[PDB]
Parts: sequence; C-alpha cells; structure tokens
Amino acid sequence: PTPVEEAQQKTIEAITKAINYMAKRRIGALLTIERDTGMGDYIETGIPLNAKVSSELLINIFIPNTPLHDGAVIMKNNEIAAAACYLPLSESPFISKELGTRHRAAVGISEVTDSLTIIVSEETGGVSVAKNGDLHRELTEEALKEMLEAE
Amino acid sequence: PTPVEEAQQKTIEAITKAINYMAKRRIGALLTIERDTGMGDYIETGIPLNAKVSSELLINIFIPNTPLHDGAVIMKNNEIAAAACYLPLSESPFISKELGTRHRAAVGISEVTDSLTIIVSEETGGVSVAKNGDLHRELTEEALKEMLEAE
Ligand SMILES: Nc1cc(-c2ccccc2)no1
Ligand SMILES: [Mg+2]
Repeated sequence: PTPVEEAQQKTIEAITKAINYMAKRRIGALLTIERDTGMGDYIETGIPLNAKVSSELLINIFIPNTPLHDGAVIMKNNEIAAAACYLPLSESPFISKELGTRHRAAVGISEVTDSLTIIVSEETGGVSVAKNGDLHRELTEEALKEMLEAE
Repeated sequence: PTPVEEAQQKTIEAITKAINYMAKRRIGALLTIERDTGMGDYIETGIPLNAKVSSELLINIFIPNTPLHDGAVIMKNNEIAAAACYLPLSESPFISKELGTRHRAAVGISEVTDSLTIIVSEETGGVSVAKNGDLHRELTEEALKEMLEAE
C-alpha cells in the first residue's frame, strides 16, 4: 500500500472507532469530510485546530456541554481542520421531520459541496450520512466503513 | 508588537482562560510547556495532536472520563504537541503530602528539564506550577500570568 493509502486507512479507522463510541453513548456528532470542493469558508467559521486525526480527539471534541461540541468538525485529508463550524441548513422536504439541526446542517453542506458528512443522533444513537443532498439513515457499522472506503 | 510577540501573548491568554475555567470546575489538568530541554521522548508516549492552541481545545482535552484527559498535555513551538502523555513521578520528599500523582508528575518532569508545568487540582481547583524541582502552590491568576510571561 502507498503511504497515502495507509494514511487514509488509519484516518478511516479513527473516524469509525469514534463514531461507534459516540453512537453507543448517544453523543451527538456532526463530522464533515472535505473532498474536491473546498470548504474554507465554513472552516473559517470554527475554532482552528489543524490537528492530527485520532479517535480520541474526535470523541473529546463532541462531549456534551463542552466548548467544542456544538457545530461541525470539518476534516481535510488526514487532519481535523476546525471544530464548532457553521454549515448551512437544508430546506429539503426529504429530511425526516423528527430530525434536528445537525442533520439539516449536514444535508445543507452536502447540497453545495461533494463532501461526506456523518451525523450521530443524540436521540437514538443512529448514524447517518449526507452526500449530494441525500440523507442515508440507520447505518450499520459495516455500511459506514464501506461508504468511507469508497469515498 | 512583532508577530512573534503577538503570538506568544495569544497563547498565554488561551492558557490562562483554560486554566481559569478548569480551576472553577475543579477539573484536574496537567500542562507542560517544553523549553530548551527537548521532551520528544515524553511527547511520543501520548496521542499526537500537533494542534493550534485554543482555550476551547485545552478545556475539551481535560474533561474527566474522556479519552484524552489522563496524562499530560505537552506544548512545543506554540502548538499542542500531544495529550495523555507520561511524565516521570518525582520521589521528592518535600512535596505537600496531600498532593497526588498529577502534582508528582509535574515536579518529576521539572527535575529533569527546564520546562514549566501548570497543574489544576481536581480536589480543590488550586493552580500550581512546577519548575526546577519545586512546586509553587495556590497561585492567583496574576501570579500564573507573571510566571508565563517570565518564562
Ligand atoms: N464542562 C464539563 C465539566 C465536566 C465534568 C464532569 C465530571 C467532573 C468534572 C467536570 N463535564 O463537562
Ligand atoms: Mg434503512
């Protein structure tokens, strides 16, 4: 595997471990992975980290009632660029009515970028992904990992 | 002020804001600032971050019962190098006997480096600094700022 490919695999393992930990504990989370559409305008709204990825840091960011937990984490390649970032709210009618602002923000950024956003529901622990204006809910651990590997 | 001086002051303000919040909430914390003696061997025991300093990230790191809260944060070159790092425990018989391992770790690293370590007590919220093998206890906010500026 090339170093780039190994680094990607490590980042995916770190994300999936953090998401699984948060889902089990009903820690709401909103994590956008920048792809080819640059997200600088949204990164600049948050608190800069420019930090190496780890499952530990991802989990620490989203702990309820802490400075960094409200808003989106935006990742650039193998780094956490910023936390507590603004994303635009979607008005799509295909967002389940019971869902709150994290899911609407995720679909919103997915309408104007090619990013992949993962959401953990604080109500149910369900994991969802927003991409290209669509929300895919109730993902298994295996499905999330496959989606990330394909991305 | 020059860019380097403005950056140093921003970091001092971020540190003091985090320490003040943790003192108020009696959140135990251990934060070592590397100086001329390299601390790479201790940095390598922790979770790599290489993150920009912010008061928000410092607070999020030390929240109890989280992945990153157990061990020292080590700062280097105006960044958070790593969290959850090992520091050596002092065997000094001249540390106040009611203090536990966080304070002994701070004194211990200060015995073998020129670093400055800040400790927040989880028992009292008291703020102390270890340097040169001595622990300076029960600091006011002004006293901590003076130490950081002198350092
Ligand atoms: N801001 C914040 C503080 C805490 C906490 C929890 C247990 C013990 C001490 C502090 N959790 O979130
Ligand atoms: Mg389904």
